[PDB]
Amino acid sequence: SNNSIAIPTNFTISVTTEILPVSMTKTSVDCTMYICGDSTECSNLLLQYGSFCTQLKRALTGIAVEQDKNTQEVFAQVKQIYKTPPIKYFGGFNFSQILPDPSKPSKRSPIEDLLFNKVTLAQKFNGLTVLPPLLTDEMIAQYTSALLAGTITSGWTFGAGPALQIPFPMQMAYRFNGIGVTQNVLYENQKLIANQFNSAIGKIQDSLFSTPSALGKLQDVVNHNAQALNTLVKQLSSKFGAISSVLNDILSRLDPPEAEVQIDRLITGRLQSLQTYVTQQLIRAAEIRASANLAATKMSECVLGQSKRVDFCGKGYHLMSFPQSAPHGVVFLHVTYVPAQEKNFTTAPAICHDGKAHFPREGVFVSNGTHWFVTQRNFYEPQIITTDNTFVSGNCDVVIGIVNNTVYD
Amino acid sequence: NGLTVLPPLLTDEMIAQYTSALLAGTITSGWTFGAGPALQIPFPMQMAYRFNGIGVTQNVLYENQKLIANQFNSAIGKIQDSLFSTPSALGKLQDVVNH
Amino acid sequence: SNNSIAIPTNFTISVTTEILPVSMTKTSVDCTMYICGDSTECSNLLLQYGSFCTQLKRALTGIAVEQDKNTQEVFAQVKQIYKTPPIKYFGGFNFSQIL
Amino acid sequence: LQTYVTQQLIRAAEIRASANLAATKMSECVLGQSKRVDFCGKGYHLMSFP
Amino acid sequence: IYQTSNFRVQPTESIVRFPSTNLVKNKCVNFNFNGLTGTGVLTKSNKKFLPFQQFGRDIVDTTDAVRDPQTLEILDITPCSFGGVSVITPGTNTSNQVAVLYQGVNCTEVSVAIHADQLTPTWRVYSTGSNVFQTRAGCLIGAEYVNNSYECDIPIGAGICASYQTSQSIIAYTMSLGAENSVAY
Ligand SMILES: *[C@@H]1O[C@H](CO)[C@@H](O[C@@H]2O[C@H](CO)[C@@H](O)[C@H](O)[C@H]2NC(C)=O)[C@H](O)[C@H]1NC(C)=O
Ligand SMILES: *[C@@H]1O[C@H](CO)[C@@H](O[C@@H]2O[C@H](CO)[C@@H](O)[C@H](O)[C@H]2NC(C)=O)[C@H](O)[C@H]1NC(C)=O
Ligand SMILES: *[C@@H]1O[C@H](CO)[C@@H](O[C@@H]2O[C@H](CO)[C@@H](O)[C@H](O)[C@H]2NC(C)=O)[C@H](O)[C@H]1NC(C)=O
Ligand SMILES: *[C@@H]1O[C@H](CO)[C@@H](O[C@@H]2O[C@H](CO)[C@@H](O)[C@H](O)[C@H]2NC(C)=O)[C@H](O)[C@H]1NC(C)=O
Ligand SMILES: *[C@@H]1O[C@H](CO)[C@@H](O)[C@H](O)[C@H]1NC(C)=O
Ligand SMILES: *[C@@H]1O[C@H](CO)[C@@H](O)[C@H](O)[C@H]1NC(C)=O
Ligand SMILES: *[C@@H]1O[C@H](CO)[C@@H](O)[C@H](O)[C@H]1NC(C)=O
Ligand SMILES: *[C@@H]1O[C@H](CO)[C@@H](O)[C@H](O)[C@H]1NC(C)=O
Ligand SMILES: *[C@@H]1O[C@H](CO)[C@@H](O)[C@H](O)[C@H]1NC(C)=O
Ligand SMILES: *[C@@H]1O[C@H](CO)[C@@H](O)[C@H](O)[C@H]1NC(C)=O
Ligand SMILES: *[C@@H]1O[C@H](CO)[C@@H](O)[C@H](O)[C@H]1NC(C)=O
Repeated sequence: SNNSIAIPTNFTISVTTEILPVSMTKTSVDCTMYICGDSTECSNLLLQYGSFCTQLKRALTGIAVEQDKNTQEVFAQVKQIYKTPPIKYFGGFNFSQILPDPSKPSKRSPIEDLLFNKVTLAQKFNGLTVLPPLLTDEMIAQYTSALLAGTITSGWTFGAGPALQIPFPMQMAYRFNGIGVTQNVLYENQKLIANQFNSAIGKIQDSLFSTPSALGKLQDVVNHNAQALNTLVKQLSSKFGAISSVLNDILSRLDPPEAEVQIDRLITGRLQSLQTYVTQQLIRAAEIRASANLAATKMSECVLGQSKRVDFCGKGYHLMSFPQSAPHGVVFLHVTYVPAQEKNFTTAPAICHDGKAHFPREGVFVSNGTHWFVTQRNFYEPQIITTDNTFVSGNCDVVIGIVNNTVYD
Repeated sequence: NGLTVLPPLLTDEMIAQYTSALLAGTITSGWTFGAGPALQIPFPMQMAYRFNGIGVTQNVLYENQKLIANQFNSAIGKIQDSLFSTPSALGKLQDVVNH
Repeated sequence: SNNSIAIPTNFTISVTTEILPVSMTKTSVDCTMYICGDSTECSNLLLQYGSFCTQLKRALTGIAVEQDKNTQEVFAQVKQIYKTPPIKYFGGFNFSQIL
Repeated sequence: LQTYVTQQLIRAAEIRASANLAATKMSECVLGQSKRVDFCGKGYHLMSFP
Repeated sequence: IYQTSNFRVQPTESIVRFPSTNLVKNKCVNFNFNGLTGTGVLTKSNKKFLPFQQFGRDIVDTTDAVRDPQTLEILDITPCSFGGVSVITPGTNTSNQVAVLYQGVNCTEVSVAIHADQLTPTWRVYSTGSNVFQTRAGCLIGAEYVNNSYECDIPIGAGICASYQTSQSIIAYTMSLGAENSVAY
């Protein structure tokens, strides 16, 4: 309707989750061991193909380096390793489920323990090896704990220079001031809001381990890598048109001039298998790199500051975020703001007084049936109309829809 | 020779319904239907808010409401021509069909 | 100059267009029909080449599955199917070309 | 067949990137008002329609 | 850091157990169990075989168990160690000494292969030096492990880096994430 408006009278604090892959497995391949093994004739025959293997080695090495670069870019965002004070009081906000647990030797939060015990997994092949990552799990957990300690005791100040202290309720008031809600809303509802926050965090736990399909993105990478390695290993027992899949039988069952072709067929087949594996790995590496770039951007914007992009750091008006470490990935806990309990109202664009139009400064004119009030946009809080919160800037015979009333000076 | 084409899960009518729902939501509510429940607001008022969002005071819109709307209408009409006259505008979608 | 400024005294409303591809065609391939056809000797010779075709089929199925997720991510932004009011008066604005 | 499959995979990756960009534009330019310069049109953004 | 070649541990002798020498355990040795060829390390297992079964099979295609033809015994089969070889070095404009990293092996096996048999590693004359430190990424030879912390210079393995100290030598340490700090909330 064109004289009606709706304004919320209550709000809600909600916590969501988000999972993003970061890195994947690094592998290295030895051509002579895989294709030939311990046969001199096979090596001599393979030598006639030139340099089909330096390219494969270079590609695999590049993938391995990029895998470490991805994690270094995502997690190593700060240089100072901040620490949290021993006394954990923050005006009613309870961070136990995300702060590190001193009792456990792993030095991980309970949610990180849940993720690690939930993901699980899915050594020596014929010339195939797996290299360990540069950064261990403890170092990643230390980085995450440093980020959490920086974002709890400093706000966004530690992302643009030296870290500056501030009490937590004042930081929350600053963050409400960033979505169009005045400060006094928080200070008058400090006890309730915290409670809501706490409750949300609890539900997060029961929403992670109970549902088995939540952490599917991280399991897909491990499953695909294992499947590719198993397929490559199993391809070694194919004839490819020859008379046998074993070089020893071919050599000691026929004259060398005939055995040349039989060995050549196997060489061609195994080269084709290696090429297919390398190409698939390259494509998957590109996809993983794109995902890692997105994760790094989300870490920079949602965690180190307050975002104004819509639906970027969760559904609703963004407040803050917290990172948690996962195998081959990261998990974000977005905290948002949601209105509730709307109500019918009647509005006017301007108010006429002594032949002068009046417009609100920061608010909307609203009427409850008898009296007119000016209130802020995102929370119902009427005020008495006054020249303090209005500007005239016009006349009464231009605006379409003006309603004339009184404005006390 | 064993080369088949599968149909998309969502038909064209469903996509049109989604687009219509988005258009109705952004016309009758503004940006309030993307962050929670949808709330009513007259169109000139949200246009005044959108002018206020780029550093222009409210009274600019309310004292030019008849003019601005006219301009808007005219622009929409030209959209019917530029796409229709020039045939190379939709070259991005043809290639996907071609390749 | 260090004591000269320029300020506009009037404005203009303009509308542009942008085109973006979203999805493409989903296909599936059968190895035995394409490579061999209906001869048993060719199939018996082909089954000695390992498991190339399982990989090919898996890749094609992955692409086909991703094609629907693209559209679902792009368009399914809302939960309610909002409806426009029967009377289309929005302060002089005309949406007849898009509704 | 292998060549066909590889080329299809590459084109699928490109189309996925385009679809992600389209989804971001739908989220930011349609459901809200953007302040990123030259992201939802040339000028000061007001609104968009799909 | 560069990767140059690969190393293999050569077999020592051959073992025949027709139900004809004795049997050797915990050694990379050839074997032939009634036509069952192949070489590797034989160690006792605990896989309760069926009374009529003697062969073993892994997930896909490789033997991993076998029954002794003479006496009823269950023992595993493991391929002899192998892996890549990496060389750690500063620029030639700085020094000429290097370090070697044997990827994915235990230091004791490499030491036994080098200084005890003197003929098992593939690159014998290539192999010189004696300064052994064991990491999770493999056996590192030629670097002295200090217990300080520095910014990473040459990545090696799981949180281990190397650098040219300063007399002048090559050291290995654990990388430092950053300076310690704590704001007083
Ligand atoms: C806004 O919603 C909250 C959440 O329901 C309301 O808080 C509840 O108020 C009732 C009334 O006394 C209590 O019995 C509940 O225990 C409160 N909930 C919690 C979690 O403490 C709040 O009253 C609502 N605001 C208004 C103005 O009604
Ligand atoms: C903050 O939350 C923790 C839970 O993570 C509270 O610790 C107790 O934990 C045990 C088992 O983990 C529960 O059975 C108790 O109910 C929890 N206590 C309470 C009061 O709920 C911890 O007490 C909470 N508060 C503070 C200040 O740490
Ligand atoms: C701002 O620009 C608009 C658009 O040109 C002006 O409106 C036009 O004014 C001329 C001169 O009076 C008329 O002939 C046109 O018909 C008007 N266009 C429309 C769509 O009504 C407007 O006058 C300009 N503002 C000022 C203060 O000059
Ligand atoms: C909104 O714009 C449409 C498109 O111009 C208007 O429809 C036209 O109306 C005139 C007058 O009745 C007709 O001569 C045209 O043939 C119509 N065009 C089409 C394409 O049907 C419509 O009238 C406008 N809305 C209002 C309320 O004026
Ligand atoms: C909008 O205002 C006009 C006044 O010209 C009125 O005719 C119309 O009924 C109003 N809209 C609604 C939904 O009542
Ligand atoms: C606001 O007005 C509409 C119009 O009738 C009505 O359907 C809705 O229930 C009203 N909202 C409340 C909270 O009563
Ligand atoms: C509307 O607001 C006025 C403020 O003066 C108040 O006196 C009146 O009771 C309100 N009406 C209702 C129905 O609450
Ligand atoms: C005040 O508003 C009433 C109702 O719209 C109108 O009749 C009256 O003329 C207005 N006052 C003046 C001075 O115009
Ligand atoms: C800057 O101002 C001075 C005096 O105010 C003037 O002489 C000079 O020309 C100005 N600079 C330029 C580039 O015009
Ligand atoms: C190497 O072998 C020794 C032999 O007892 C063992 O104690 C040690 O744990 C082994 N090292 C690794 C890394 O497995
Ligand atoms: C290095 O770490 C501490 C330093 O005091 C010491 O206890 C440890 O024995 C040292 N290890 C060496 C020197 O190998």
